[PDB]
Amino acid sequence: FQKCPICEKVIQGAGKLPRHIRTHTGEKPYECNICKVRFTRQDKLKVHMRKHTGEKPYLCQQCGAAFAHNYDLKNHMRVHTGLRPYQCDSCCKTFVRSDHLHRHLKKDGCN
DNA sequence: GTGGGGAAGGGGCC
DNA sequence: AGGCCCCTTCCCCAC
Ligand SMILES: [Zn+2]
Ligand SMILES: [Zn+2]
Ligand SMILES: [Zn+2]
Ligand SMILES: [Zn+2]
Repeated sequence: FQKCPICEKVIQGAGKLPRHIRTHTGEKPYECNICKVRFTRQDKLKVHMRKHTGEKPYLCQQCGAAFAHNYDLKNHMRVHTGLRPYQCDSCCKTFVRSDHLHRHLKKDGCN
């Protein structure tokens, strides 16, 4: 629980305070050594490394399929079970992704 | 108008 | 203080 000196908002996490400040300046200290592409966060560079190496460690437990990223694994999991998990309370329309439900909720015409 | 890919942040655990 | 992973919303796209 720390307060950002710039936008005066509470940021939780001891080490996350420098990272949030990095979003107010646009600096990208981390740079890939192969494609020379600069990133704002280190973990994003780690994902970019997964692209170059070709590693797909996200292995489905039910069927054994391997995927590059986590969201690709999530998209495969809904095929195994729960194709359309979300729903609108008022209109009872099924949705696949949370943002898609918020898309209907952004209109908010049912409420 | 619907699905999805990727981006951009915030947080939890170690 | 930071790596590594998860989650979310949002832009923008082919269909
Ligand atoms: Zn700030
Ligand atoms: Zn690269
Ligand atoms: Zn599977
Ligand atoms: Zn609705």
